[PDB]
Amino acid sequence: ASLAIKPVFERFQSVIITSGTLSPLDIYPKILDFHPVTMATFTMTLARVCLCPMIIGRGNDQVAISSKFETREDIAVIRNYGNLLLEMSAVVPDGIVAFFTSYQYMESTV
Amino acid sequence: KVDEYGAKDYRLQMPLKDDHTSRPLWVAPDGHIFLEAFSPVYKYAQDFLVAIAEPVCRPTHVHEYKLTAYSLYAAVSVGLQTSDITEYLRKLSKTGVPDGIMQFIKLCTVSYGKVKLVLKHNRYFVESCHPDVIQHLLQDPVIRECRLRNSEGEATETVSFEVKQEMIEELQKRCIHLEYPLLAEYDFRNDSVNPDINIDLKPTAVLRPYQEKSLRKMFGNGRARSGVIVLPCGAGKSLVGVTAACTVRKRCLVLGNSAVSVEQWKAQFKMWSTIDDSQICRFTSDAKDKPIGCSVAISTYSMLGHTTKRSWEAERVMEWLKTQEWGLMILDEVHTIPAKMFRRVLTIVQAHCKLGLTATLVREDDKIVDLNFLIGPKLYEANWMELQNNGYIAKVQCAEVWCPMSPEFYREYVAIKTKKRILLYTMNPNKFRACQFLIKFHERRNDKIIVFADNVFALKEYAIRLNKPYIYGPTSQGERMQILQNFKHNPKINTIFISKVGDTSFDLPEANVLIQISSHGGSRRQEAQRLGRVLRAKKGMVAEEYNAFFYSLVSQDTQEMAYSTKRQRFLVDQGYSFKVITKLAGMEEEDLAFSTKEEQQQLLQKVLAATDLD
Repeated sequence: ASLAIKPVFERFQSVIITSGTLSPLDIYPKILDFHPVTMATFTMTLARVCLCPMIIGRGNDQVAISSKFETREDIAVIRNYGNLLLEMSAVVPDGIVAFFTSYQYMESTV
Repeated sequence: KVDEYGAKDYRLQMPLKDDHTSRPLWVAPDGHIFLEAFSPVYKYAQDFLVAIAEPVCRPTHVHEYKLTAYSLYAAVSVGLQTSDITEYLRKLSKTGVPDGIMQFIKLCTVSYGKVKLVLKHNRYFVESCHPDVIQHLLQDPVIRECRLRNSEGEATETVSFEVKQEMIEELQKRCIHLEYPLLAEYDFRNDSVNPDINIDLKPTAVLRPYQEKSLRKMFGNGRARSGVIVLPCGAGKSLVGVTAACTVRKRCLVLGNSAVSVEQWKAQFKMWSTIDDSQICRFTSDAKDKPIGCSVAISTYSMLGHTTKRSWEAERVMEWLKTQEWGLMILDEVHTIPAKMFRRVLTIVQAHCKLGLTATLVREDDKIVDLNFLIGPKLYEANWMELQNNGYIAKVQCAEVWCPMSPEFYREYVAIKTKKRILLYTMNPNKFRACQFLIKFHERRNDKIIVFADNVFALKEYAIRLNKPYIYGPTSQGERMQILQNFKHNPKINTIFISKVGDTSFDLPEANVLIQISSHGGSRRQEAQRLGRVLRAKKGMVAEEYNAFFYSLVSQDTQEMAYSTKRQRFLVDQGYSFKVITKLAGMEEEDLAFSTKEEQQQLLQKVLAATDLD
């Protein structure tokens, strides 16, 4: 893909690249085959904690939650996801979004 | 020294130090240990005591533990030496540790882990790192007979020697006499003769913290060690056994009381283990499977202990089992093992690692001292009250209801002095009315009712008059299963009458109300295990401390009072309370059978008609 961006680096004065999902700062120079002048990540300072990221790898029955294709067809994982969604609907406010891994898996789960 | 009041004057032998509140333990020189639960170091003290001391009583506040040689051997097998144990005891004992207990610990620990028994090539070898002990033990006449000898009678020559299989259990008792107990050590990872099996643990299986602790204690230094683990009924004991079998990865043998236990174990293995069904075989009298490729075999003790001539196929299966070397063996309901026929099964079967699981170990015949060497020391025993607090099991509401004896029955009760007297108090019309009122109340409350009665005649009469299903000796298995399914699914029927067969002959469906009318005669452990198996945790009433109901109908001023008092001792030692109920509220308003005294006279006529034959 770097070829598609290769002339842009070699013709314009500078290129500005920014995104909210830039966890590795070194793969992109490798992906685009170039050496950016500055590679800086701006840490977010909050007076009030607006985000509460949580990881739930265990279901109600302590089932090991995984999204591997071997475990995607597991009925227990689907039931745990359904119970989690039910509790979230009964607890969390109206806005609920759930991102699955594939369309077929989502349809089977539904 | 004994005081005039009977208290043992242990003040002189126990030097008290000023660290009273911080140290929670009292260590009397008699071997008993007292622990206070309200102490902040209770959890650490509880963990230390469980590892080294066998509990005696665990009520709410003060727990009493006992120190035994088997417990010391188990602690040594865990990996604890004398120095650390002594240091921890002195750090926790309110008074100084008496030297008598100190010398008792020193003597036992040094003698542990000396003699080793190895089962290789279907042959038993006794070897040790100290040939002087081996040479000394040769002089014993019992050991001479137990030692295997050549076909000409010549004795066979860390040097090991073959030992007769038929004399293995005899050698186990002789080790106690020689004070050199055997070591049940198995090469968990160094095993090469027995290949591994494609069996793993499903992710749906979750090990509770006490279960994981018990398993880790059993797996001393990563090696499986033979022993006994005591867990309450319904606490996933079958799940623990399946997990242990998966961890072992070697050939597995499981033994149950009846075919129902075999089916339950097979279902649990399919539910939690990854072993293929082709490698799972049932050596039962009706449903038989080919022993070829049988990675895990599930059977019953009586099937392996059938002294009478067996079927031709069963003989072939037994021959294959004897030829096959079993890395792991699993035994259920260890309390029946002390029977001679079931003990002979241990000699018959050649297994490396043997693990026994049950709910109780207090045999009324106290044949447990030999059991400590038949399998091994008790590896773990969970606290019933603690698991109730954790919510793993239902917090049972126990009550003893005293049913007054009718004067007509009472005079005949005193008149009769033989064994026919059981029918008189087991058929109390007042007890019948109390049971009827309880059944009505629990049906109005929509509760599952299980009425247990050892007496066949009394159980049948109660079930017939109350018009409820009855389970007794024959109880054709198809009809039994139909009745069980009706109890589980049909809301109209929620009361099942079960005879003595309800202890272990089949699986008990989850219920909430258990009423015991008839007693075995002092089965302090059998009925306790039955009660544990009947009642399980029920969702919805977790917050309430009374979610499971147990009632014991006892005839006043009869010998049933003594039987109940003797039986409930085991449960009281577990901290279970028992409230005496003489008056039942609501019986006056509700209409019950035998309201008129002439009906009770008719019941007396019926009972007297049932002679001593019944």
